[PDB]
Amino acid sequence: LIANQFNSAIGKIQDSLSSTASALGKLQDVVNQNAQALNTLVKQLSSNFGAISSVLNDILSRLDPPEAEVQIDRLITGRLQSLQTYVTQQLIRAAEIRASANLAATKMSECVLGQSKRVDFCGKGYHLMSFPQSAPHGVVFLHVTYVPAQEKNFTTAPAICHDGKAHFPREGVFVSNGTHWFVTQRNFYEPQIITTDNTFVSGNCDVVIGIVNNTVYDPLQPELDS
Amino acid sequence: PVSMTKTSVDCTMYICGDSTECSNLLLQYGSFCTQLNRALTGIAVEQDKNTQEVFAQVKQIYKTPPIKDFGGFNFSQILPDPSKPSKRSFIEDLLFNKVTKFNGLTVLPPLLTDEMIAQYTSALLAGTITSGWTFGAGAALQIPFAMQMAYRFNGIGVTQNVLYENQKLIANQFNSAIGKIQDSLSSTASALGKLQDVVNQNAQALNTLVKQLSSN
Amino acid sequence: IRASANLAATKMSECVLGQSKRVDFCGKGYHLMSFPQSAPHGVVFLHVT
Amino acid sequence: ALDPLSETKCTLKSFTVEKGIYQTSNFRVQPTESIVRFPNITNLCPFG
Amino acid sequence: NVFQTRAGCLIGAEHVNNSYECDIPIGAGICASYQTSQSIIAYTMSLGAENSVAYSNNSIAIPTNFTISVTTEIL
Ligand SMILES: *[C@@H]1O[C@H](CO)[C@@H](O)[C@H](O)[C@H]1NC(C)=O
Ligand SMILES: *[C@@H]1O[C@H](CO)[C@@H](O)[C@H](O)[C@H]1NC(C)=O
Ligand SMILES: *[C@@H]1O[C@H](CO)[C@@H](O)[C@H](O)[C@H]1NC(C)=O
Ligand SMILES: *[C@@H]1O[C@H](CO)[C@@H](O)[C@H](O)[C@H]1NC(C)=O
Repeated sequence: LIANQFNSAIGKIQDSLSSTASALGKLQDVVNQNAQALNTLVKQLSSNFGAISSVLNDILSRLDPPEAEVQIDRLITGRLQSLQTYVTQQLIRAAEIRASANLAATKMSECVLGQSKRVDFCGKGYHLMSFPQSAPHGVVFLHVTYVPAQEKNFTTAPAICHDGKAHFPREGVFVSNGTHWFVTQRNFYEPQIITTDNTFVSGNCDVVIGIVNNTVYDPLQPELDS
Repeated sequence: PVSMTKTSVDCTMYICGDSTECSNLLLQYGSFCTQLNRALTGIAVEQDKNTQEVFAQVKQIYKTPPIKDFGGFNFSQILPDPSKPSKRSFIEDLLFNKVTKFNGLTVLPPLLTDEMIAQYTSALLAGTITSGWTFGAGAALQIPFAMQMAYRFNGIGVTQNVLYENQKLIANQFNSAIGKIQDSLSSTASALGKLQDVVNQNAQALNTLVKQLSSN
Repeated sequence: IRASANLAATKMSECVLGQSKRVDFCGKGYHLMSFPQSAPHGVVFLHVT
Repeated sequence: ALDPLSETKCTLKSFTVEKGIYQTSNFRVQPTESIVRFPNITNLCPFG
Repeated sequence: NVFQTRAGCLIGAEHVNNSYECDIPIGAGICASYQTSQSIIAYTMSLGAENSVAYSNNSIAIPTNFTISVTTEIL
């Protein structure tokens, strides 16, 4: 069942990535931004900044050096200011890219090469594993997680009274289907008989608030009686 | 701190407000002011995005049941106050009460208002108190609060019986600690200073901006 | 502010929606739980340890 | 300058506008008349 | 067809009292969408589905079945 569900989910992921283009937007926009920035820089070559012409070949072929130098001074002030704004934007974008790359590297380290106990760090649900995939200027992590699907409501109790002592579950939780009391792991319904290897003794029934009176089976009794 | 003031400065009005000749002279610069407008819009949408990523992390709206039996743990100080017009908690009300133009600069309102953020916080609180961590990894599965505390204790290596033997004492200590948190947050406002200065900085920035309108 | 918001989001995701095992990540002591609270332009985390 | 759609089109310099919100211009109420107020000066000055 | 909100003046979108998930964010909790005959509607964005829990001191909801899910994270 787990294999079939995993294969079907991988197929669904394939269908989604092959049918949804916007699922790549968070990457594409970045490139666009850079391109946009570049375009703006190119467009800043069309500005006069007060000069009589934007192309320098026209200015040098029309003005004597004493005034061509003034026009070129205006042009270089404008162009250097625009280039400085451009490189500042590029540095800030590169700092953002470095932060995102550090985050992705930490994710690859703690999620693919091992197992992450951080909730919602490797996707929604109880993280099981993850698989990396390359991308143009990007990384795609396929996070495999465990999610509860169907649930049932049972009656519980913080402890069980057997012989006057308070018995607590070593692993899991005590539940009741209405007629019988069992112990089962917290992450999956699997009712098991309340025994001495499933519970432990500590104190008495006079300390725990809400303790129910039941029986605890001892596997040593039938072995010693015979 | 999570977000800043979504300020938006009109380039053309700031530099050449109500002047055609100044705008014609500014047109000789190309797309500088348009690109700074794009930058400020990007800042605003980034603020909205970080707000959404911080607060909109749950798929459902959770609420506490009409029963308030939490094993002696008093949560009315962080649960919503149904008597207030803004469905926020008492401590949140104290926090909000303890925290302190026409030249083309405007302030856009946030996409997520205070009431919706308070409802988000109440849903998350109800989820974490009544379902542990199951509402984040999946559906909200009801668990008695004493058993949730026993699970939290098992998570750090102390047996649940240690919690049960001192359950009333643990609840009393928790209530006293919540009261102490209330007293500390109501007494001094410096604890939230890491936020206020931020606003001040932004305000100061704006101030400097308008002050640069007086320079020659 | 974006960096601080990312830190706050990670802290809310791992300390409120779960039980973080990092010391001093959810306040001094052994982390037990956390409660988020709204605030003007910010979040206040009550870390119970 | 025909309609808000065309305004968005030339602000985005594209014939295709994606789904979303886009700031296109800035509205400003224009004055309808001029109001000049000066002191009721009663004496022409002997510049001659 | 004029709506005054804390974000400003909206002309062309019909105000709907019913709340839906935010499609095109306008601000101050107001979002726009294109729905039914079709037209632009404005609405207070929903915060999610209302779901109360059946909390008590002697009841546990335990999963009897599970699923293995795969999510895609692009960075
Ligand atoms: C068994 O548990 C119940 C639960 O309160 C208690 O009243 C009773 O005294 C216990 N002992 C018995 C029935 O022998
Ligand atoms: C919690 O404390 C408030 C006052 O601080 C009190 O009115 C209330 O009864 C207490 N118990 C609850 C809310 O269960
Ligand atoms: C909780 O335990 C008390 C103590 O017996 C009981 O009276 C009550 O019915 C239980 N359930 C609720 C919701 O308080
Ligand atoms: C669990 O749910 C899946 C859903 O596809 C189903 O195939 C499977 O048979 C179910 N198993 C049990 C034990 O209910």
